[PDB]
Amino acid sequence: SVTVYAAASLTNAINDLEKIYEKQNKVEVKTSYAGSSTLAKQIEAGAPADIFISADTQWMDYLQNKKLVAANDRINLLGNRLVLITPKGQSLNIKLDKATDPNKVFTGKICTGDTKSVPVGKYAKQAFTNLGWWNRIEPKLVETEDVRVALNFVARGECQVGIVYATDAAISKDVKVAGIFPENTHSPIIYPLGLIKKNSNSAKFYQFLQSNQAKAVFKKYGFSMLA
Ligand code: MOO
Repeated sequence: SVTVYAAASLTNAINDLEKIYEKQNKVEVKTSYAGSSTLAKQIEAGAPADIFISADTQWMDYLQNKKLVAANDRINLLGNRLVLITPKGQSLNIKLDKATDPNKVFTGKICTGDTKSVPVGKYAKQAFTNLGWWNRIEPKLVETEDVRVALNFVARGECQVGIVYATDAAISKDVKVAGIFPENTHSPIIYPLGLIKKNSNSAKFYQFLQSNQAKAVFKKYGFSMLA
């Protein structure tokens, strides 16, 4: 058996790859999805994850500083982009530029991950700060513990705007993209892949996630493959 803990934005891609791997090997693949913060803290407390995939560098560094992953047992696997979303049927087009006034374009709540801890929220806070929007954005926030909880709040029309990854917008027919954050507003969205337990089965799955077969699945869902 191999246990994989993965950022919630990876739910669909990793589910697809788990089914492929189980058809190709006599191995059971157990998956757990949540915010990268929650998952890293659980591993620190002893959760038996063999493999961890974070939605940012920071939560993998968090484990490395605790000696739970070695520098040579992690690789930058995927990239993403940050987007604004709206419920389908309440479409908007908003330019993520300092010239835009967030008090004019955001007239309800803004749903995203917790800006202190969840990767999507940390990237969002970087962008708001870069744009000079933070003190006008913060009073509007509804914060969740992973990006998919935020996606669902917007999909159900419970929040007028959300901030999710491009791949999250693509997976939900119930939300539309209202704007794409320029890359220079935040740190690059990078997913490090980490081998936490070093054994035969875990090493094989860690290599499989880097394989040509896995590339096709990640690209299908809209992730970029990192060089
Ligand atoms: O760790 Mo996430 O994929 O930003 O919820």
